Amino acid sequence: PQITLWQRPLVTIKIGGQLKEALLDTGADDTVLEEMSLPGRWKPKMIGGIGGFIKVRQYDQILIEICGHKAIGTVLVGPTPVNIIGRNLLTQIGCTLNF
Amino acid sequence: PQITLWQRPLVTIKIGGQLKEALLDTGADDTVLEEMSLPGRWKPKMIGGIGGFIKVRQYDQILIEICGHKAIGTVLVGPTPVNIIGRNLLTQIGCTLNF
Ligand SMILES: C[C@H]1CC[C@@H](O)[C@H]1NC(=O)[C@H](Cc1ccccc1)C[C@H](O)CN1CCN(C(=O)c2cnc(N3CCN(C)CC3)c(Cl)n2)C[C@H]1C(=O)NC(C)(C)C
Repeated sequence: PQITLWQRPLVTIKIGGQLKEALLDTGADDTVLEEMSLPGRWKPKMIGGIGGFIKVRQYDQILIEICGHKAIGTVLVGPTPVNIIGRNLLTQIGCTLNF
Repeated sequence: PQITLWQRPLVTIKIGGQLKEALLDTGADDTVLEEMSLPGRWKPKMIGGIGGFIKVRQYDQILIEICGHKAIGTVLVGPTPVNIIGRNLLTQIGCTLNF
């Protein structure tokens, strides 16, 4: 689909049997999601941006269905204000920026 | 042009006769530039990122050329990791997400 930027580009993603809404973020290297339990073991990690850094848990090789498109990748779980889909997963669904 | 997200979507912007590197950020509602001198007065604004809120200086009606596309809009100046081009300026140059 062709998403415009008049409003925030939120899409419905499905992960772990839960349907969540997330932002398609081209400025985000990683994919950060709000606190939830994911199977598998995790690795502690610090990610930052404007406002500073936050501690998250890095779960590898998780499956996320972004608007029907399946994607596999690293997912960081932590105290983020909004679920964000980064470049790692955006590339897998063939997302591009045009202008 | 079409931009894939395998790498960071950095473009060259021209602001105040100076060239700068900037990130095409669809997850950014606003355009936040690094510390520089801009013309006119400024108003205060609180913007929240991943690590929290910060204070920035709001300058209105600033000319900024993004990849040869001129845009006149609101630019915020404050403590940011990199120059960020947000939805406010992306909509002006006609930027969309496709997939
Ligand atoms: C624009 C602001 C105004 C108000 C909101 O609209 C707001 N938007 C945002 O802040 C959104 C989130 C949001 C959305 C809605 C509501 C609230 C928040 C995130 C933003 O789109 C992207 N953001 C760009 C700058 N940036 C970097 O350049 C960067 C890159 N690399 C670094 N590193 C670490 C490793 N090193 C090796 C090399 C340097 C460091 Cl420290 N920093 C951090 C990055 C970010 O946050 N990435 C994630 C993985 C943490 C998500």
